[PDB]
Amino acid sequence: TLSILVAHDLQRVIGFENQLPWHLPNDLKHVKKLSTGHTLVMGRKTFESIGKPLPNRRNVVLTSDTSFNVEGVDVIHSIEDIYQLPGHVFIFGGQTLFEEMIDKVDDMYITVIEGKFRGDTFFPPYTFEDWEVASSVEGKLDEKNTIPHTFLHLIRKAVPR
Ligand SMILES: NC(=O)c1ccc[n+]([C@@H]2O[C@H](COP(=O)([O-])OP(=O)(O)OC[C@H]3O[C@@H](n4cnc5c(N)ncnc54)[C@H](OP(=O)(O)O)[C@@H]3O)[C@@H](O)[C@H]2O)c1
Ligand SMILES: CCC[C@H]1c2ccccc2C=NN1C(=O)/C=C/c1cc(Cc2cnc(N)nc2N)cc(OC)c1OC
Repeated sequence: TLSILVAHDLQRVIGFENQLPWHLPNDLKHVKKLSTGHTLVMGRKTFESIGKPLPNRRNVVLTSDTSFNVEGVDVIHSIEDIYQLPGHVFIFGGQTLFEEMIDKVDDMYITVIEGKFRGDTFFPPYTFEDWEVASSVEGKLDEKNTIPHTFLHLIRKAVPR
């Protein structure tokens, strides 16, 4: 399976100055739960932002840098390399990867952050006309998680007739 994994706000902002614009621990727990034991594919900037590989799953970084070498990270140099990756693969970001992959993935795990943040990077537009809502679950609010948010699992609709 090839899936997108992303958090975007009401205007599809996903990032600002190479960081997530929001502080929302529950979404990172969501990410952890979904991707543990599987594979993350991310652009070089997204990797450098996180700073190191995330434990207990395969970290794959897409970059044109042939000198790129990071312990615990596997490197690829073209989109076509993604399709050779075994198992469940999650497109992890950032803007560039999402734009390149949104027309190619089976499904998307989207956390909608129900707010409006200042951003400099965005998820591509999409329409629910193309995507079935396999599930929609409101995130729980509390002390450490103060921004309303919704976990969507979207599956690409088949065009029939
Ligand atoms: N909210 C979310 O869910 C979420 C998801 C992840 C990241 N973010 C964010 O997204 C932002 C950054 O996105 P971004 O687009 O600027 O950077 P990015 O997608 O993370 O990575 C950019 C880079 O990946 C490369 N790359 C992409 N396609 C390639 C290809 N076909 N062949 C070879 N290399 C390729 C390049 O590396 P080289 O330049 O080294 O060649 C490139 O400059 C940040 O602000 C960050 O916080 C948010
Ligand atoms: C609960 C522990 C948190 C932790 C972790 C620890 C150990 C093992 C696995 C993981 C799983 N990922 N974890 C992270 O800190 C990742 C954070 C992160 C992520 C994303 C991507 C992302 C963000 N959000 C969404 N929905 N899609 C996404 N694709 C982007 C980031 O910066 C730009 C991140 O850094 C803040």
